[PDB]
Amino acid sequence: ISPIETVPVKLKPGMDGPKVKQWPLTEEKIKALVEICTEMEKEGKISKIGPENPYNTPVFAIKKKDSTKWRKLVDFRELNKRTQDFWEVQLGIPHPAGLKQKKSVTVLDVGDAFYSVPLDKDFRKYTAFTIPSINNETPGIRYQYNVLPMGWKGSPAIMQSSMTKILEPFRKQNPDIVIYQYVDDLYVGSDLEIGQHRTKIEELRQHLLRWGFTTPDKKHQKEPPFLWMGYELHPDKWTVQPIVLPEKDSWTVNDIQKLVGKLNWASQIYAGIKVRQLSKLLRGTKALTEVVPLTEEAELELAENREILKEPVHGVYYDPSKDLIAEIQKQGQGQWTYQIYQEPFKNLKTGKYARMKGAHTNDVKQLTEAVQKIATESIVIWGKTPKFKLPIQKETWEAWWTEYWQATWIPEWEFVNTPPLVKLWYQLEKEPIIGAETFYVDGAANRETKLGKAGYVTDRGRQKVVPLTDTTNQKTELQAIHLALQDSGLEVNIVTDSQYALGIIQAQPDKSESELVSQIIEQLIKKEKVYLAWVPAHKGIGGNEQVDKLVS
Amino acid sequence: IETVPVKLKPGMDGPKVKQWPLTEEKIKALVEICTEMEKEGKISKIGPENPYNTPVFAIKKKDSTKWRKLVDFRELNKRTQDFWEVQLGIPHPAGLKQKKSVTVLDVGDAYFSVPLDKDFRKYTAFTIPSINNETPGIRYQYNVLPQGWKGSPAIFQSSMTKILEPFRKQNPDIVIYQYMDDLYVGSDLEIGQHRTKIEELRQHLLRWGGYELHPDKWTVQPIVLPEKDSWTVNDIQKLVGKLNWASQIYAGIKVRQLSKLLRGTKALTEVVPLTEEAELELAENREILKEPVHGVYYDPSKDLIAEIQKQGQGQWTYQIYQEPFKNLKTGKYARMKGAHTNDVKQLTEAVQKIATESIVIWGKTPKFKLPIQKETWEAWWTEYWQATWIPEWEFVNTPPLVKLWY
DNA sequence: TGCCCCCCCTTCGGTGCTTTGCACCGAAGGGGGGG
Ligand SMILES: OC[C@H]1O[C@@](CO)(O[C@H]2O[C@H](CO)[C@@H](O)[C@H](O)[C@H]2O)[C@@H](O)[C@@H]1O
Repeated sequence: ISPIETVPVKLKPGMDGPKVKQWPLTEEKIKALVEICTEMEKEGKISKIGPENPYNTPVFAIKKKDSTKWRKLVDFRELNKRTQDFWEVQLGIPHPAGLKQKKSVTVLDVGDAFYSVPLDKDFRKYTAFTIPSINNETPGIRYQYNVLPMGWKGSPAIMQSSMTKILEPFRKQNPDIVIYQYVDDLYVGSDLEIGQHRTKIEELRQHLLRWGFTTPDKKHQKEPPFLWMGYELHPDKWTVQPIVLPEKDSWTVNDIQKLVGKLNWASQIYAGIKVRQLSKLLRGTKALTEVVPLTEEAELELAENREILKEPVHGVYYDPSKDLIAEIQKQGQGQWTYQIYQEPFKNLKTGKYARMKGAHTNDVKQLTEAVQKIATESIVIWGKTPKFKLPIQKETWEAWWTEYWQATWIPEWEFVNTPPLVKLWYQLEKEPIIGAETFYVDGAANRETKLGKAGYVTDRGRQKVVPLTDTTNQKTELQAIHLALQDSGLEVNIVTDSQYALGIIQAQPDKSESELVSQIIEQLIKKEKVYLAWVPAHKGIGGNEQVDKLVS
Repeated sequence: IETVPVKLKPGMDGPKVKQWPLTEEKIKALVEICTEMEKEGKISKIGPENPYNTPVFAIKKKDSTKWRKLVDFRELNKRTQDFWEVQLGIPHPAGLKQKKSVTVLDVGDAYFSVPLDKDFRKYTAFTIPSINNETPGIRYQYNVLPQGWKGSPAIFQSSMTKILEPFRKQNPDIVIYQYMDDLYVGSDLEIGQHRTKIEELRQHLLRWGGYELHPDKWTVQPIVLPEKDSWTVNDIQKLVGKLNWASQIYAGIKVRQLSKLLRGTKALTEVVPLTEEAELELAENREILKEPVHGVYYDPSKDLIAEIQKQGQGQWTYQIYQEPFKNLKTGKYARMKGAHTNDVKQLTEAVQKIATESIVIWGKTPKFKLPIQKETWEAWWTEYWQATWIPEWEFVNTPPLVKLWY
């Protein structure tokens, strides 16, 4: 137990402590919980209480490991709901690509970090639990915590912030010693030669012990490779601890969920990982035990991933005297993969971006989002933004930010010829086309009936009306544009009265969750020239009036 | 000194907003700034048992290379009790918008000499991040009137008027308006002379304990019709739909004469000759468009709204209103950076200029409707912010159905 | 039969529009990883 001052905590206003009865348990668990708590009582982590304390939270018994030694955990779900909110100070996860090369490295853990931090004295009575007796022979043995319980909502933050306050004197005294503190795990690097470095280490251990934090020897790593945060720290490079993917004859939804999660974890260092086709399997499913047959595309993607994973890979460490460089490749179906490096073929890390934001988008927008994801990740890890290498031409980007009405930007980037390139798949003419037919399109739906029509008239005297079933207003308007593109030549002028349809199409999308919009896109890509114009409806205007006419 | 008792508005809790990532140079500056205010007792280290948080970052103004800490108290200010209800409030003076020049002074540090209600401090918590999450976040809360908090100009009102009094009755026709942590001070003297009344005002405040605007050049952009010798069906269609939109704003705008020249199913490129009755409609509409709209008056009890459109070639149109289509001001902001290659920087600068004009004119900033994706804005805007205040904003995706303002 | 954090992918439900469905966005469901 630390002599650090306790952090005052409160229940939420209006609420009392938990009063949850003890779910009965085996005479065996009963006696192991007796064993566990007599040793905690002699260490002062808990103390006996009686019936005058009215609170309770169930104590259940768990096998600690393969050895069969019993482990006690307390189900503070109910007390957690009644305890005040906290502001968590763990803002993120350190990444080994953010580390600089060091001469001397040490990895230490503190032992029973939680059970070494005292708990606010006035709050302890709410952590009361009861060990029951077989068949109610006795009332049972009640205890309460004097230290941070595992399973209480506030324990991780109070242990973390207590550790920060204890490390702070030592950190200020030695600014040339890097201490990464994650919960009870400490990485300590320096450029002092191992003799002076190990002096400072046991000095640090002694500081911790005066404040009640042991550092057991079995957790004191003195030699590379170091096991840290799921990685392996060698002097020149780093490593993920081995990734084992599920292998199944028959896959459940849950199996697939576990597979995608492993592949996303692997994607931080293994370039080119894809999960679009495997995650498609999760869609529309309705039970975690539902067996899902792999599609053909999913088997191929899994095999592609497995080939990548059998090759060994490593990341390098960060050299602050060189630029950060981020290179992106396009993978298809809205998937992007990236590497971040400082010297060529020496990746600090990798990643993937594959989210579809919006019902309708294009590759240029998604490239801009990938840049934004990488820019944020780079500030988290290295505190700065990388120079970019992108498979898009300057002419392409310039054509995009001059004809798109939203402000958009991407920082310093070099073009790199890495097919497939990102490109605009069509561009609407900014002026009407001489010699091209003019289509006046309209579509209307009856909100109550689900029925509608889409149609057009032209300056060449052509006209057409299609009946539509189970449709909407906005669909008939898209439908009307679909007809005009379908029946027109390579150059066309189209006048619509739907601001909605104009809005989607003028954004030059190249993919959509709408099949109707996807159909319009494939026709736009096949035209030579398209001018698309809006007019207000029901003002008896030009051709728009007669096509509206024709709709009814 | 004894504090002023402060409340949140009924049924509202303190801010609970996550800290966003920060560059190396901004974190270093915040740690330098805050450990020094720790030492001066202006803030105090706290822990996670305080459940409130407000983001913080830093800014370098382009001609002061010191860093300035900026806490984003927008959430806290919205939940804070009105001081106007409690009688403490800063009357906006008209006739600041008519001064030759107006300079902006950052005066937020005057607040650091007044303590804050012991029971309100917990709502002012913020957290400094760390690069690569080497440490957990470091949390502080204020013991004094915080910068950027709307309550600090109000609690400090009594005092600043006493600080300013000799200067203002020794200078009756200067006008001084306090907005948040800023002092907007304008008058008609020559810039060389105007500026040293600034620097004299500077020392007077320093011894008890900026940008250079010109309101007269803030011209309005009215909606304009094109002029040509000849007109196509497409030209007339565009014109008709643009005056039809303008009919929700102005009064007695007609499109029936120009409408029926497009009678029939015509080609877009066919040139339609103007009837003289249609030149009649267009000359008439053209100058209803000329002069401002009758019947539009500012209301102090309702919010200000600002809309912005990217027009291209560095240009940006904007409209400030309170009810839809009743514009108090329409304008056009222009780049001058000389770079010409960064849309996000231009929009961030446009927002600061438009909000500055609203402070000068009406005394408060508008809630902006920004023509940009949320995530593109949040990727970059703090790189270009220079104001000690931050306006409300929201993100819109409205394609141009008209090029109404161009 | 417990806690806290970051990530991705899917699903759901609230909001506002001068809408009647649509697009957006944040929260919560699963998974990965850390302690
Ligand atoms: O950009 C919006 C984004 O910013 C946050 C703070 O991180 O909210 C701020 O901006 C809003 C718009 O003005 C305010 O309403 C809010 O009070 C302010 O904190 C996020 O909450 C929001 O997602």
